[PDB]
Amino acid sequence: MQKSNKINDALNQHYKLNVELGLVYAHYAHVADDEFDMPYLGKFIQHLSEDKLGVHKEYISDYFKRNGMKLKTDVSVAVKSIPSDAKALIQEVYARENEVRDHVKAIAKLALAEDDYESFYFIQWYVRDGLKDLTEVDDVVKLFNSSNDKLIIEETIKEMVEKESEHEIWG
Amino acid sequence: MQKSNKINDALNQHYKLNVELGLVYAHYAHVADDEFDMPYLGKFIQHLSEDKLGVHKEYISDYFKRNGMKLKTDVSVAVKSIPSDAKALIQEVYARENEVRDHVKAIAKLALAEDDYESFYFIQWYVRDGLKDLTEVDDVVKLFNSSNDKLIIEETIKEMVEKESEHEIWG
Amino acid sequence: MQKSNKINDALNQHYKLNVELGLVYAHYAHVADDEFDMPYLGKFIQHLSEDKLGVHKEYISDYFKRNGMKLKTDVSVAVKSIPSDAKALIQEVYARENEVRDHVKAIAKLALAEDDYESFYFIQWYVRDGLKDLTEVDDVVKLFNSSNDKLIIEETIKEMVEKESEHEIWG
Amino acid sequence: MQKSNKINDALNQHYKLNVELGLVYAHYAHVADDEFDMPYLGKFIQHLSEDKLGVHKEYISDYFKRNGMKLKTDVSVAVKSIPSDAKALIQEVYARENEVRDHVKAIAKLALAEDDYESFYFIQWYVRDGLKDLTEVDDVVKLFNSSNDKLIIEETIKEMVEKESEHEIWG
Amino acid sequence: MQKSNKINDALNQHYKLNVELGLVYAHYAHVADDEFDMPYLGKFIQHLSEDKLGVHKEYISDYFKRNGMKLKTDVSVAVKSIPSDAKALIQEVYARENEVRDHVKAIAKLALAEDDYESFYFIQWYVRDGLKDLTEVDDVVKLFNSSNDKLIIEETIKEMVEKESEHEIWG
Amino acid sequence: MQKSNKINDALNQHYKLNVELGLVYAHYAHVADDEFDMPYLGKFIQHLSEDKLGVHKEYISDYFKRNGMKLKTDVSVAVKSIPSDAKALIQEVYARENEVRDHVKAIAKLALAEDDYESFYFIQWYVRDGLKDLTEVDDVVKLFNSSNDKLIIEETIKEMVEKESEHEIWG
Ligand SMILES: [Cl-]
Ligand SMILES: [Cl-]
Ligand SMILES: [Cl-]
Ligand SMILES: [Cl-]
Ligand SMILES: [Cl-]
Ligand SMILES: [Cl-]
Ligand SMILES: [Cl-]
Ligand SMILES: [Cl-]
Ligand SMILES: [Cl-]
Ligand SMILES: [Cl-]
Ligand SMILES: [Cl-]
Ligand SMILES: [Cl-]
Ligand SMILES: [Cl-]
Ligand SMILES: [Cl-]
Ligand SMILES: [Cl-]
Ligand SMILES: [Cl-]
Ligand SMILES: [Cl-]
Ligand SMILES: [Cl-]
Ligand SMILES: [Cl-]
Ligand SMILES: [Cl-]
Ligand SMILES: [Cl-]
Ligand SMILES: [Cl-]
Ligand SMILES: [Cl-]
Ligand SMILES: [Cl-]
Ligand SMILES: [Fe+3]
Ligand SMILES: [Fe+3]
Ligand SMILES: [Fe+3]
Ligand SMILES: [Fe+3]
Ligand SMILES: [Fe+3]
Ligand SMILES: [Fe+3]
Ligand SMILES: [Fe+3]
Ligand SMILES: [Fe+3]
Ligand SMILES: [Fe+3]
Ligand SMILES: [Fe+3]
Ligand SMILES: [Fe+3]
Ligand SMILES: [Fe+3]
Ligand SMILES: [Fe+3]
Ligand SMILES: [Fe+3]
Ligand SMILES: [Fe+3]
Ligand SMILES: [Fe+3]
Ligand SMILES: [Fe+3]
Ligand SMILES: [Fe+3]
Ligand SMILES: [Fe+3]
Ligand SMILES: [Fe+3]
Ligand SMILES: [Fe+3]
Ligand SMILES: [Fe+3]
Ligand SMILES: [Fe+3]
Ligand SMILES: [Fe+3]
Ligand SMILES: [Fe+3]
Ligand SMILES: [Fe+3]
Ligand SMILES: [Fe+3]
Ligand SMILES: [Fe+3]
Ligand SMILES: [Fe+3]
Ligand SMILES: [Fe+3]
Ligand SMILES: [Fe+3]
Ligand SMILES: [Fe+3]
Ligand SMILES: [Fe+3]
Ligand SMILES: [Fe+3]
Ligand SMILES: [Fe+3]
Ligand SMILES: [Fe+3]
Ligand SMILES: [Fe+3]
Ligand SMILES: [Fe+3]
Ligand SMILES: [Fe+3]
Ligand SMILES: [Fe+3]
Ligand SMILES: [Fe+3]
Ligand SMILES: [Fe+3]
Ligand SMILES: [Fe+3]
Ligand SMILES: [Fe+3]
Ligand SMILES: [Fe+3]
Ligand SMILES: [Fe+3]
Ligand SMILES: [Fe+3]
Ligand SMILES: [Fe+3]
Ligand SMILES: [Mg+2]
Ligand SMILES: [Mg+2]
Ligand SMILES: [Mg+2]
Ligand SMILES: [Mg+2]
Ligand SMILES: [Mg+2]
Ligand SMILES: [Mg+2]
Repeated sequence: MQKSNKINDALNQHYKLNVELGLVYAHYAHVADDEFDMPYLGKFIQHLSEDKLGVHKEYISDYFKRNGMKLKTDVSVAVKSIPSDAKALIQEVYARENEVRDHVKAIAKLALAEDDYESFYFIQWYVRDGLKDLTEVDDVVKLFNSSNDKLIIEETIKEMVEKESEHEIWG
Repeated sequence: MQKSNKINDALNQHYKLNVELGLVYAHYAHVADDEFDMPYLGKFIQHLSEDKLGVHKEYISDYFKRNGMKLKTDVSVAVKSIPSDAKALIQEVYARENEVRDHVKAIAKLALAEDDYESFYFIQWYVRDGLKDLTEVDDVVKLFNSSNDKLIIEETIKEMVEKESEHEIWG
Repeated sequence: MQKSNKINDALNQHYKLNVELGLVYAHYAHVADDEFDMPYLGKFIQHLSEDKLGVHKEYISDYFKRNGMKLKTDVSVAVKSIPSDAKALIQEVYARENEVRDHVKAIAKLALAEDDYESFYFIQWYVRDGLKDLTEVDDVVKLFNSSNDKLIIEETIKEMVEKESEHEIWG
Repeated sequence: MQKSNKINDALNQHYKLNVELGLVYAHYAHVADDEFDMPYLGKFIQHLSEDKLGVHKEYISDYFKRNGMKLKTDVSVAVKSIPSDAKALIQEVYARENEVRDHVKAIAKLALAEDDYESFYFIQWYVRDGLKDLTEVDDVVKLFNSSNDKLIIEETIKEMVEKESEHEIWG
Repeated sequence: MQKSNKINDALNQHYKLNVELGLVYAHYAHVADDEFDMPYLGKFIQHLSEDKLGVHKEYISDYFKRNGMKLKTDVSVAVKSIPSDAKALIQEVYARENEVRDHVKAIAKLALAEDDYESFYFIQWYVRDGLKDLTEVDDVVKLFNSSNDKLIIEETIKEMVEKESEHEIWG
Repeated sequence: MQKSNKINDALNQHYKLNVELGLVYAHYAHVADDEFDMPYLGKFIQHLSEDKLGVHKEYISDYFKRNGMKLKTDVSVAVKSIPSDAKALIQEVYARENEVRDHVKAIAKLALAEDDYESFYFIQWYVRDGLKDLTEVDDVVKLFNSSNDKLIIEETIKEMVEKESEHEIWG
């Protein structure tokens, strides 16, 4: 039952991605509120930031504890430009979440190629969450095409953030 | 992350199958009660009808919303003969549920061949449910071989329909 | 007390109409959400779909059980074009509900012509519901002429769908 | 939908392994308490014994009921030597749980090779549980390297056994 | 107060008998449900299986802890034929429980011959339980001579299994 | 009321320090559990990690929103060596917290030199917390000099982490 080095490498990279994404989202949350005057968009993006810096990274470190894989912490990220408006801000968040689905798909494929069924089981959470997170971000992108009034958009985001739930399949 | 057309095709076909099955089961439920004098068999088959026309089809339409796949509605079904008695009615329901397991297996195999891990995750619900639904139908088929008294069979179905649960694995 | 064949025919046709309408509405609900970015319009139309595929058809099958009429299941429906925008989507729903009132009126007239007072009683539910359903759809059509902001319309539909009631006359 | 004989064989073997493991663990639990004066270690190992002789074997027999596979009961186990001390006792439990992960991995691989997606679904429980059980045993092995005082180790095991929970992923 | 070797031998043999009986009953429970279509008979026999593999064996191991007797685990059992129908299945369970009473009687006689009054006290539980268990099995055997309808028998077993009790004498 | 650039610079640097510290502590928490077999030390260090990545950084971003200061995200941290044992791990945490007090003192001094009384008020939280956090870490360092038994130390940390409070002055 020796751990896969390739999976170890791919999951360390995914740990890194979730840390750096979380740090960028925290900046984007500040910017949505501070410069675009959209505090509820900020809260939406802040929750996603805390999601990436929270369970997304912690489940990997916990997995590594269980199977002998080695954790690496190697983090480099700088927010050097900002999208020009709130719509492009959330569209960028959408693009990054779409890349998450792509990275996660590669890990699922690699786990089967390695006959690492514990890792294929483990990554199912991330397969499900890749689509759930994208859907939630997509629900906010839509609003900027449905109204030209920032305060109307903000009121619709407020409900989304303040909604209490889980889809049977997508969580 | 472009959606698979083959999976899109297979899931549209499975949507269609669940609609048409649900419509046939609704007819069979009427017939069990009206012509075979087995109202609890009717209720059992009606619940299955509502299961197929409900979450079985709605989960597919919801999935399509999330990933860009296209929904098609193309439905053609006619109930042109009826099984001759209640035993053969439920045996036909059993045969159709067995085909469901077969169709679902093909989709699972196709998702792996396409490296579509979101679709392989999605279909696990249907893999589990294929066997759960078959088991529930099988539990009713058994009764017709265990007693020659319709009212005794009906009393045993009543309990089954009125039972409040979920197996850890099969749901 | 022999059952009317003409009423049997007209009610089988109305069963068919409610099945096929329900299937079209389920498609329209998907489209409202997925392509027009109006999830609450989708939920409104989904509820109507489940109404047609639910009590509207089940009351007919139950009636047939009581009086010897024969149920037929013969269903053919394909959604081959979509209205171009959300306003035209609900306007189409409105047009189909208006045809429902017309079909139901014919059955009421036929029941009196046949001196089938049980069927005239039975159809009163559908006479009342024809106008109630049209009124509910009409309440949504109005919104697209009252605002050019999709998110404002969506917020008004949300309240309608989330409202807890029954008019003394129209139910 | 004919059942796989190879999977049937592999799951009968896994049934056997869980029975025989459970019987050995019951002996080890007696020994931990009776000869090593570690009643809480005994209770920890007894719970694992009841886990193997309980759901681990019963889920297989239940699965076989659902799909036509044949159950075999063929059990041969004799506890002919005992590890020399409590540390080596739990280390042996650890080694056997590590072999469980290996046997379970083979079944997962075989289910995919057989395109037996119901069996691949079924075995996911055992894939998850292979790592959870190993982790729990590993948590006890650690204690013998962290203290040379048996009563201190016993107090830490007591808390573990008396703890009321489930990881989102590993259960 | 040196422990009796003969009693030690007889109680190790009785431990073995309860393990092997429990394993056979678990197979019989599967068969009652799976092949004879009698799930409540299966549950009845499963409870007996868990009774033998539970307190019946655990009380012996606990006794051995208290008095210096040595536990042996030496288990060999294979289910190589099945009774032909449900009636003969429970009749076989009855025959094995009757042998339990006989084995237990020998231990009681041996304890008095050895002036081992702690062991005579200990075995009183098994003397009482030998007759209680036989009575419970006998109550099920009776049903197959009282009705030729499997579903009627199943309904009577359901009540027995779902009954909440203890006789002042026989427990 | 123009914002101080020097304070803006010093608080951006302190934001960076709290991010990078939080990431290092998350690694140290993994290591305490995984390699040093001290899960409660791990939880202690994980809580500190979440403290630094949480309110410590978020209060700064919130302050910047209120006064026109500019947030910068520029993060570079790599965990390239690990302390050799648990005692040196917490001693390193202690050294880093001591540097926090030093950095915070510089900001307080700078705010007075700039007559930036809003920033002097703001930083009082960090002045208080610098000493509270150090005290909490110091309470754990002490344990490694008070016992040579890892499990005894772990039990004392457990209480600390599971304690429900606030000093009137130090919080
Ligand atoms: Cl840079
Ligand atoms: Cl903007
Ligand atoms: Cl994109
Ligand atoms: Cl690969
Ligand atoms: Cl036809
Ligand atoms: Cl019949
Ligand atoms: Cl079949
Ligand atoms: Cl394929
Ligand atoms: Cl067509
Ligand atoms: Cl539109
Ligand atoms: Cl019209
Ligand atoms: Cl007319
Ligand atoms: Cl041997
Ligand atoms: Cl020892
Ligand atoms: Cl090992
Ligand atoms: Cl294989
Ligand atoms: Cl043999
Ligand atoms: Cl039988
Ligand atoms: Cl006998
Ligand atoms: Cl004797
Ligand atoms: Cl470096
Ligand atoms: Cl250490
Ligand atoms: Cl220092
Ligand atoms: Cl200064
Ligand atoms: Fe604000
Ligand atoms: Fe969330
Ligand atoms: Fe723009
Ligand atoms: Fe997430
Ligand atoms: Fe509002
Ligand atoms: Fe409002
Ligand atoms: Fe509101
Ligand atoms: Fe509100
Ligand atoms: Fe009825
Ligand atoms: Fe159900
Ligand atoms: Fe027949
Ligand atoms: Fe189902
Ligand atoms: Fe009854
Ligand atoms: Fe009864
Ligand atoms: Fe009853
Ligand atoms: Fe009842
Ligand atoms: Fe939605
Ligand atoms: Fe309504
Ligand atoms: Fe238009
Ligand atoms: Fe209606
Ligand atoms: Fe409003
Ligand atoms: Fe509102
Ligand atoms: Fe409101
Ligand atoms: Fe409201
Ligand atoms: Fe004890
Ligand atoms: Fe457990
Ligand atoms: Fe040793
Ligand atoms: Fe387990
Ligand atoms: Fe202590
Ligand atoms: Fe204690
Ligand atoms: Fe305690
Ligand atoms: Fe306690
Ligand atoms: Fe069953
Ligand atoms: Fe009992
Ligand atoms: Fe016989
Ligand atoms: Fe007993
Ligand atoms: Fe009865
Ligand atoms: Fe009854
Ligand atoms: Fe009853
Ligand atoms: Fe009852
Ligand atoms: Fe742990
Ligand atoms: Fe704290
Ligand atoms: Fe040292
Ligand atoms: Fe702090
Ligand atoms: Fe304590
Ligand atoms: Fe203590
Ligand atoms: Fe305590
Ligand atoms: Fe305590
Ligand atoms: Mg392969
Ligand atoms: Mg491949
Ligand atoms: Mg007239
Ligand atoms: Mg293949
Ligand atoms: Mg004498
Ligand atoms: Mg001055």
